[PDB]
Amino acid sequence: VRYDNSGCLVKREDLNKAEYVDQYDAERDFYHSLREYINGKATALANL
Amino acid sequence: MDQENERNISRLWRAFRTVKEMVKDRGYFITQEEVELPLEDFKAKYCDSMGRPQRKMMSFQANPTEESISKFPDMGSLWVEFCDEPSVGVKTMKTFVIHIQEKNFQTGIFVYQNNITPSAMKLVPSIPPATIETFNEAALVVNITHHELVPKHIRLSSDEKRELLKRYRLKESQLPRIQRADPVALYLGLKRGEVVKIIRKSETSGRYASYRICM
Amino acid sequence: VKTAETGYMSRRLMKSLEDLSCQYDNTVRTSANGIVQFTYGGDGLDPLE
Amino acid sequence: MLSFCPSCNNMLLITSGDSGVYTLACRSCPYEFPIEGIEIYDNVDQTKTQCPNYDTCGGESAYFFQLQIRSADEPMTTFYKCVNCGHRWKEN
Amino acid sequence: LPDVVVKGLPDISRAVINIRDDGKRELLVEGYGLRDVMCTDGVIGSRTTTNHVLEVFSVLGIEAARYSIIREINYTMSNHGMSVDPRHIQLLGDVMTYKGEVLGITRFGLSKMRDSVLQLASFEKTTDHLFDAAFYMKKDAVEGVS
Ligand SMILES: [Zn+2]
Repeated sequence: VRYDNSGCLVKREDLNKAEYVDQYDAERDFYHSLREYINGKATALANL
Repeated sequence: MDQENERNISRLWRAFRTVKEMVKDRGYFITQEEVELPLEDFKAKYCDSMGRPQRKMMSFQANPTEESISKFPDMGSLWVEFCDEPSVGVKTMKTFVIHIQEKNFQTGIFVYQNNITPSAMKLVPSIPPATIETFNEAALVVNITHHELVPKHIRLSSDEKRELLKRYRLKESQLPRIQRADPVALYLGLKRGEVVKIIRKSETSGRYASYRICM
Repeated sequence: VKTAETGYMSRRLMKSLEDLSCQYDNTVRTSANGIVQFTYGGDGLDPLE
Repeated sequence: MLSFCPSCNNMLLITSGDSGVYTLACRSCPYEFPIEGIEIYDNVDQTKTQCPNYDTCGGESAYFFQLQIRSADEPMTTFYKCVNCGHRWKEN
Repeated sequence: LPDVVVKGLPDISRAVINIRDDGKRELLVEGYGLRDVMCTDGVIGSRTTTNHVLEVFSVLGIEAARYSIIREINYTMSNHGMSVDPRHIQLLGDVMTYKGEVLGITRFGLSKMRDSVLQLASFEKTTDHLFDAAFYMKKDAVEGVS
């Protein structure tokens, strides 16, 4: 999920901004890059 | 000499830029136009028609705004004055203290000229409800935090502190520390036992954060 | 000559970093239980595997 | 200054003479040295502007050059050159 | 008389103007000056670099110095051969810096953190640490591996 500062959730925006920067960021980017990799192969089928 | 003097007025002008943008990130209230001016407006304001600049008239005053007085409940406007002569000692520091006396506030800050001697060290850090700060004109030209390697240092309140200790369930101190009189430390004016969150970027996973307290 | 010099470097480098470990809090800590780093390499993944 | 005094031939050192005079004499030997002492050891581009250089010159034509110097906010410094004399000139 | 400085600083042994990157240009300077040559007008001091990290601690300090010491270690060891990997380097620079001052690995600098007298009398020392700990009446604990 998301944890803003101390004992508070963030809302709808700072997800992109990310000035709070809790750890686990390595876990998010792994899922991201893995997803977009399949997208790159999927969009390759499109042009094909 | 026209040449070397214009070098110094450009120095002091950029030095005025440094102390300006510095007072902003402390939470105090200014605007983007305050820290940003060309040489034109600077020559009009603080420089005479004779072509020789001034000293004491550069002194100004600024306050905090909104969240600054919310996050940190104890704080207020301060009063900044400049120096006169390269030789330190009591002199105008007497009335400077007197200025702090009746006008209260928190911390009078003054930019030096050339040299520092133990005379002016008579009593620097006692105004028991508060304190003051010392800055050299030489050392201040461009800001260090904005330079290259130095990342963003985020100061937090006592609230976030005790919660951070409720995360990993830790006793106080014992964290990676940060010395004071450190050029970065004194820059933000940190007191004893103040945690500052640091967001650093090196390439492994890229961006990640760590905490460092202040001894 | 290089053979005799090989031992000194790694030795003195060891005795400093000699005692270190990784707890169940994922934080790498020392013998005094002081925390030098919150997460290893900013990731927590071992280069061995 | 590395001098010497004939006969004894050792060295000559400056000694302060009484009341206004500066002299020199050989050590341990009588002598006096009068004289003055001395030692010594060892283009396409063109613009229109008024030429400050004046002999007969009063030249109309000139050269210029452009580069950004000092701070980013600091304005441009220009370098002027004259056709006739070939004098380099610099002002911001 | 034909000695004393007319201009410039009292630091630099010499300088050089070299071709930077592909077609660009820039200079490299040998000296302890740093900030003064950075404060020196005519050059943008925003992005710069300097060796002997200890002095970088005297200006930028702490973090920036730790980022610099892991930068040089990685560089010089990435040329001659093999790989040391990025992970093992960052931990080496952190355990040195984390106290807030750069020191370590040497007998004069190895006494910083560790309060254990036996392991310090182990690595390098003999007489002093035993008598010193007895004088001040130190206690500490048996904790570490050695
Ligand atoms: Zn003679």
